[PDB]
Amino acid sequence: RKLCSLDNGDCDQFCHEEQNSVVCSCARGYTLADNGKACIPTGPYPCGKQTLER
Amino acid sequence: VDICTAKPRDIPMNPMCIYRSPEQKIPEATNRRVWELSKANSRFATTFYQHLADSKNDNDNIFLSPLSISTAFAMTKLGACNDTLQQLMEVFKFDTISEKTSDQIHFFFAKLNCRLYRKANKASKLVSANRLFGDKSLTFNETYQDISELVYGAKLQPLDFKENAEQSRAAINKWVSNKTEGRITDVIPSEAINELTVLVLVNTIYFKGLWKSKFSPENTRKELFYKADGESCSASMMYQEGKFRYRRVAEGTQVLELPFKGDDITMVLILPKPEKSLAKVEKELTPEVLQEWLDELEEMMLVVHMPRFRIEDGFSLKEQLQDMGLVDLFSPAASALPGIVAEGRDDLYVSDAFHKAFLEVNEEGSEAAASTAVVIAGRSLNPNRVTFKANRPFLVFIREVPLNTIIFMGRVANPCV
Amino acid sequence: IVGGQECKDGECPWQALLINEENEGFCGGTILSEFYILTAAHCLYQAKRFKVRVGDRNTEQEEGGEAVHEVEVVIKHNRFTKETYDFDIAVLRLKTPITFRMNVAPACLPERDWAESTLMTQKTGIVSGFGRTHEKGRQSTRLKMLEVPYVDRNSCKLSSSFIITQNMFCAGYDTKQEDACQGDAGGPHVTRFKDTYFVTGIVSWGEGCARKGKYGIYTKVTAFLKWIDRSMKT
Ligand SMILES: CO[C@H]1O[C@H](COS(=O)(=O)O)[C@@H](O[C@@H]2O[C@@H](C(=O)O)[C@@H](O[C@H]3O[C@H](COS(=O)(=O)O)[C@@H](O[C@@H]4O[C@H](C(=O)O)[C@@H](O[C@H]5O[C@H](COS(=O)(=O)O)[C@@H](O)[C@H](O)[C@H]5NS(=O)(=O)O)[C@H](O)[C@H]4O)[C@H](OS(=O)(=O)O)[C@H]3NS(=O)(=O)O)[C@H](O)[C@H]2OS(=O)(=O)O)[C@H](O)[C@H]1NS(=O)(=O)O
Ligand SMILES: *[C@@H]1O[C@H](CO)[C@@H](O)[C@H](O)[C@H]1NC(C)=O
Ligand SMILES: *[C@@H]1O[C@H](CO)[C@@H](O)[C@H](O)[C@H]1NC(C)=O
Ligand SMILES: [Ca+2]
Repeated sequence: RKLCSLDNGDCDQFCHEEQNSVVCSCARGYTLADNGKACIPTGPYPCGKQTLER
Repeated sequence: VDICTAKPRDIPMNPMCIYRSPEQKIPEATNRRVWELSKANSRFATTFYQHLADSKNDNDNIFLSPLSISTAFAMTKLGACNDTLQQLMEVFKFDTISEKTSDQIHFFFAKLNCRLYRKANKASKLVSANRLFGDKSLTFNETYQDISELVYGAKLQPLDFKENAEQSRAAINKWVSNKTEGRITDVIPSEAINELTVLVLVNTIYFKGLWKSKFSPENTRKELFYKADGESCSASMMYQEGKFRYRRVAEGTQVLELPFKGDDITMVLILPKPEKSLAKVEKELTPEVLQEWLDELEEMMLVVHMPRFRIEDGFSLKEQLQDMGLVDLFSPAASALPGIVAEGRDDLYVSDAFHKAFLEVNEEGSEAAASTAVVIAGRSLNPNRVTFKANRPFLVFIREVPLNTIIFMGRVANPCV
Repeated sequence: IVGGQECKDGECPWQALLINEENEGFCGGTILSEFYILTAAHCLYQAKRFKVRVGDRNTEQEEGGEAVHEVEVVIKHNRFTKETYDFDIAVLRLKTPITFRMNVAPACLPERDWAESTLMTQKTGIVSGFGRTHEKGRQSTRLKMLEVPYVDRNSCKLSSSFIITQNMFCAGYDTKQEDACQGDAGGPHVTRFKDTYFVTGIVSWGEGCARKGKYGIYTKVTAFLKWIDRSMKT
């Protein structure tokens, strides 16, 4: 159903709509990518990420 | 006639030879004397447990009724004289009690037992089977026999030890059975009674309490038990959380009281620190310290891990008692029981004393009040939970609340099997 | 927990654990970050002296990896009541920051709006803790986790004996009998989106544990992200 309604705006985390158009952001400890529609970590152990070291 | 409502000197009193030796308030409905004859037993109970402890293996469970073992030898104190009695007086600490008591004592001990009999059976079950045994030939006193009836329960039962000894032995046993309605049996072993066994002491008890607060079987499962021999074990481990009275003494041993129905009879357990060896506790055990363990108890929300267990004990009390100072009572050459006979020629003594105790402990218990609570059931736990996982060497105590009598004493060493 | 399973190494790193001076757990936490822990309000009510242990999956046997932090600042939502269990939440600031490692990492905090539209609409979430395992059974030795279908608010209410604040929310299986239980309060209820988990609600109360037609009540985080990070600034 339009913008964020459809597949959560091809983002990786949060969806909004500043200026009648899709926009993405990210949880603290993350940094949106240059492509703008994906969240690239900022450190090793970031929130929501099951610790998996093997 | 019923003793539980019949003061002494209402029956032939003041017997032969009565011994004499060269601020703590009395509880509710209680007789100054009972509470006395009672605290005496306490004094006696620790010493005895200790000795009886060395007699066995730190790995064998222990169980018994000091009060019984105590009351029985009180039917001897009754008809004893000279140097023999004195002993029976200082080994069962009956020398602390006042005049009157230290005489009619045999009576009170009864008036005591009754009290401890009701409250117990009222909600739970306590069976006892105890009698004195002597050979025919010997002509036992008429009086003592009358006393012994309306005080210890029954008269003395003459048997043909000399004639068909064993025929008589296995005759006693059966008697115990037809009294303890099965539960206790073989009170007396084989090679205990021969053609010389003139007099033997026989007291035996069975007990299975009722938890004030049950234990769900559904919360019972096989877990480990870390024996004192180092070994491992798998026993039925019960479990329940609730508010109980409890105390962790400075030393660290853990004192837990679990009441039976009606809070008239509780069974405190003594679980030492893992650093501590249940033995050291036993080596260091005093009446004074039995006090500390209880004197200060608080009601908390503690989780209890307790095993389900059974314990049947049969043993000759003579062995021990002797070492404790009672000598004459068992030596023909030098006795002094002219109260039960007085005719032979110093030919009356005690060959042995057989005490057989048996304890049962399953999850059972109940009050079942109701589903008396229908409110928001927060899903958090009691911030101040305390745990008592007696999955290792722990003592047992069964007492009366007001009077504070130590009905049963005992130890849980090997539960599993 | 009642049913569910056992968090295999690193499946619920955010789970935290409040314990007492006698050392005993009794309220789940939710690592929000290196300093703040997210727990229930009723958890601290009649409490007295405790601490937070992180990344520990077994209580009967301590084997490093586990850490014990102290509480510098406790903050219960001032408007909480044991008579409505509304506003059952609180934030915990520790004295010395956590050191992230296996079994230890936070869970993310959604953004109100997005949250209410993307996690809350989702089918399930994962509560976890060391609660019991039957209404009045034994405590868990290990850290169980269990999935839980979100429940229709309007239905939650018809099943509930006690009112349901818009601060609360339900999670349970209509007929299957599994749920959160005593010892679990304050624990996390995280909902996944893509490869990330966000905390959505806090383990609050419920009637019994897994009763017929009864649901799991959780503090709707999504309706406190404000009071939260506000608290997260003392
Ligand atoms: C050398 O001096 C010593 O010997 C002399 C003489 O002894 S002799 O009798 O062998 O010759 C002693 O003097 C004699 O002893 C007196 C005494 O014991 O006080 C007296 O005993 C009779 O009267 C007592 C008082 O009765 S009462 O009406 O005042 O109450 C009585 O004692 C009471 O007994 C009851 C009882 O046993 O039921 C007690 O009840 C209390 O406990 C009950 C529950 O008991 S339980 O076992 O715990 O379950 C409760 O139901 C009850 O509520 C409770 N009372 S409550 O207020 O707390 O609620 C009551 O408290 C006692 O006072 C005697 O009964 S007895 O069982 O105690 O023996 C009774 N015995 S009787 O002679 O058969 O009638 C004698 O009269 C007296 O003789 S004398 O010639 O007048 O002196 C002397 O005391 C002794 N000195 S000492 O040895 O150094 O101490
Ligand atoms: C027993 O009792 C008295 C002491 O009161 C003593 O003189 C006597 O010699 C002793 N032996 C007996 C019974 O003769
Ligand atoms: C106990 O002994 C009595 C008498 O000998 C007998 O009648 C009774 O049956 C015995 N106990 C039972 C009920 O078996
Ligand atoms: Ca652990």
